[PDB]
Amino acid sequence: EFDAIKIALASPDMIRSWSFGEVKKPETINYRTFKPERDGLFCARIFGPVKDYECLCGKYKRLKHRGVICEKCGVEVTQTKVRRERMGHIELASPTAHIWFLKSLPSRIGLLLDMPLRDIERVLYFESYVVIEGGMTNLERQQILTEEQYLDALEEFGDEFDAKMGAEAIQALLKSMDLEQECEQLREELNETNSETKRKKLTKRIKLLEAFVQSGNKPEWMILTVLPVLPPDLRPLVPLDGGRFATSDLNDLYRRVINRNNRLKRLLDLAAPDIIVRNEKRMLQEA
Amino acid sequence: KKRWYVVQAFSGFEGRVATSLREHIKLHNMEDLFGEVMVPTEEKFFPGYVLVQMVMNDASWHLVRSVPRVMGFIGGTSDRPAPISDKEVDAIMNRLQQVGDKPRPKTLFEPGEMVRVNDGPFADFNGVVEEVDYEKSRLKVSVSIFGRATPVELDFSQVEKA
Amino acid sequence: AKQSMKAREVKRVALADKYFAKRAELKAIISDVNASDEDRWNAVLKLQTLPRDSSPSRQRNRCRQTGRPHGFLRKFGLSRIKVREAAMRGEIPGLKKASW
Amino acid sequence: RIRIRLKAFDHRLIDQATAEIVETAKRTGAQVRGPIPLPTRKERFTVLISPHVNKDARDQYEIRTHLRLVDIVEPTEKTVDALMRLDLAAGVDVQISLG
Amino acid sequence: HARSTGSYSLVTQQPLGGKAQFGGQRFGEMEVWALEAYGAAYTLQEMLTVKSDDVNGRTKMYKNIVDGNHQMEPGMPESFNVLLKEIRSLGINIELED
Amino acid sequence: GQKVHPNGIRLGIVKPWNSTWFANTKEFADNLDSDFKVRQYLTKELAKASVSRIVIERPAKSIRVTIHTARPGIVIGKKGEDVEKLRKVVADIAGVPAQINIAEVRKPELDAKLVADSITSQLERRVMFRRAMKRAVQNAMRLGAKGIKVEVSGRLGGAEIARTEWYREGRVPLHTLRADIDYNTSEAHTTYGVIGVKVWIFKGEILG
Ligand SMILES: [Zn+2]
Repeated sequence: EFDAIKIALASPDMIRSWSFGEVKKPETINYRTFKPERDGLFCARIFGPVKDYECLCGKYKRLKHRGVICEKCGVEVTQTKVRRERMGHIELASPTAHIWFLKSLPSRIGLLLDMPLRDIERVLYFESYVVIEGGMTNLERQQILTEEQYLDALEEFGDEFDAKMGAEAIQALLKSMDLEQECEQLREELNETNSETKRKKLTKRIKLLEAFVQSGNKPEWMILTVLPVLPPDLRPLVPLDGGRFATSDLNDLYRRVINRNNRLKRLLDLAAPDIIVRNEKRMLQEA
Repeated sequence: KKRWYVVQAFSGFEGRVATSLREHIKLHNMEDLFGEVMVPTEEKFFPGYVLVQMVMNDASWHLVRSVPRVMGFIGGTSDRPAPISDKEVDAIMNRLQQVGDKPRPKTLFEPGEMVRVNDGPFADFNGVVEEVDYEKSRLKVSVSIFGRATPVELDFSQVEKA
Repeated sequence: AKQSMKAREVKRVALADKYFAKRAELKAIISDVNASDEDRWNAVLKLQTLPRDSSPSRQRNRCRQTGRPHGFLRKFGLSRIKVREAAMRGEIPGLKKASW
Repeated sequence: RIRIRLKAFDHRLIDQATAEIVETAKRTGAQVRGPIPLPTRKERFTVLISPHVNKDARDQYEIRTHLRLVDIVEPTEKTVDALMRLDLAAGVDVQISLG
Repeated sequence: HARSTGSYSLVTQQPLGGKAQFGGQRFGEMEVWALEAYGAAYTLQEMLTVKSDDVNGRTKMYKNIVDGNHQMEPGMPESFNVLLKEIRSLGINIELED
Repeated sequence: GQKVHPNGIRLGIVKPWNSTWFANTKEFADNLDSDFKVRQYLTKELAKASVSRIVIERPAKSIRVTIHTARPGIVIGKKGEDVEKLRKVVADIAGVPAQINIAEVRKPELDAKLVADSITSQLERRVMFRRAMKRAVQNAMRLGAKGIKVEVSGRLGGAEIARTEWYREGRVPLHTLRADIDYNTSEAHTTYGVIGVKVWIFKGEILG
């Protein structure tokens, strides 16, 4: 039936190909009746109909037209286990780097961008700035920048100068990181040195640099742009004996990410100042 | 000169944080070190942030963080926290002055476009305007409910805004 | 009809649409007895300037399927000939051969 | 009171609608006025049938728009809404009017 | 306690646990090791695909047992598809090749 | 031009209309052009698919099309894969939320429109017309039609002199209004010209 299981990174096109509809609203269910939310976490159109071969709201109560989707229902028409395989995707307003590739010991983004973990987190939690192809100035590419380092630079290099922060900046760095070029450099660096410690420090960096080129894994796939949501059936919402719903923990996590993402979209609509959207994107990153 | 700063409160207790902040000012009588306290509101941005006209001494910083149900300032660092701007205050002032120039009784009414009907029997509905006289103030807007939306006899009476 | 003629009809419809308001305004001015002669005079002169096809009366009702100028019907937008075909095939709702 | 104007081409269809609506009114509310049938509009059309020329060859079609007037004397809370969910058969333009 | 065929859990299609809930005994990990230690291969395959998890597999099994044909149509554990959805719900792209 | 169109004359009694929607004069013609456009589209699209009768019906600013086809599968393709593609283009054509339904035509040998097309296809690929007509008639009778008549006209076998021929079998009463007479037409665009095909299929009488 099938040979080997292949694991790789998830591209945003791959996550949009898994998906069946963008999960917008964080509203779980109605909670006073029995119906869900249109269109919230537990949607109808994005996933499927609760009942088998039934529009949850009202049409098709026999076995003839399995598939029709009226405007009054905004519902698919398939099996009860169809929602268990279907997954949704949350359009994260602000880019958020993965925690599994930022804190794995050693971090995947720590030995790839030649930057210490401490400095990586600082910029990631809106506490430090990072340069990206500045131009004709006296600054490196990996070197970071602080409030005082940026303020002075802002008044100095007001023209051709780029110094972002957070996952966005990190993403750019990874995106603009010629893998092949680094290989030769690293390989030449390992053959032009005798330092024991350096040799081991260079062989561990070039090993993860050539392995990324051997596969179809991109450097910009580390940062999460199109967060995927697990199927409702796999995060079940059943009530215990009584009249309340004992809700799972993942519904709390997804509902907070969606609440924060809606807040961040509204603040980028309203053009809030810098410190507000830095706290907003930082709360989304931590969420 | 007093510059602005952003305070984070427990979101939901924001008016009580503003009242307790004014009261802590008038307790510890640093009256010359505080100008205002803003929580703006639309018919509520910002969702959990309190704007304070202030100056920066470490005494006033400890005062604002000793106000209860206040997490802290939001800035570049916690040593010298950050004021916001001033060039975006001129454009925000013109937008705040146009908050009561209209958006009420536009001369006559506002039929013809999409609107939400909700009054007496024919309530909680909608439909676009296709017939409405301003000489007799009569609006026979379609009663869209079961597809066939024949504009029933009505007027700027049930005319909502949906 | 030729393709060109229909295209000619379309252009006319657009122009009528485009210049409907200004054309209407001018006429009211010209009509208004309580208006200055020089103002009226300008209005009529202004009216000439406007493109001729702008006038609604220039455009002819053609069959929506064949563009056939004669035998048109307003209710259906089709020349008598096509009207019958549709009628027989049943395309036209409620329409049927009448006898009284 | 709720004045309702049913209009359609097939008379059988319209009658089916009218009976249906009455039941909705009668169960929920009370004192349904009645299905009052207004005059039928017989919009006629004549057309030449020859492709080219015979002024005597003609068909004469028509469209019979039928009317029904239903009124509800007492709109109850239950009755009025009942229609909301209670749509009718297609191709029969209803037109409700309270007062 | 004894169970032929009772209720099944909701998130992973495996039988429930306990006695008050009419459940089945946990064929734990060390028992899987003890059946790898023999050469019993079909016993372990039905012990963790047919008898436990695969829903179409176990309805085919129940029809085949009440008709006298001792035979299993294997299929896939549904809880492995749950593992695919939980790993796939991260930024990770797990698949099944060929 | 002697005979009256059998379908039309029966629209009131036994045949239903195809387009079934109400409109006032204002929105009437536009609907018609709308309907014409969409039918044209579907036919162009569903040529290889055996489609018999497109029934348009638009309630509440929404057009519900109903396609009668012999083989829905080719119309539907992969589940909801082809139909969906149609729906959106229909909406673009109608300019309103569209809805396509696919009614399955049992016994395509009895549907007139289908038969005509089959004949037309047969002519297009240069078969002996007479041999074609027989098959239509025989098939129809075999399937159990009360009666059937078929007629073809023009440049038959590329003959210079156009003539018309027609085979009847069973009984095909046209004067009887209550007779269910599925009538329809096609045109074969042969190298030698157009060849029109009419076919009457008399399912039986309706008693009301
Ligand atoms: Zn439905």
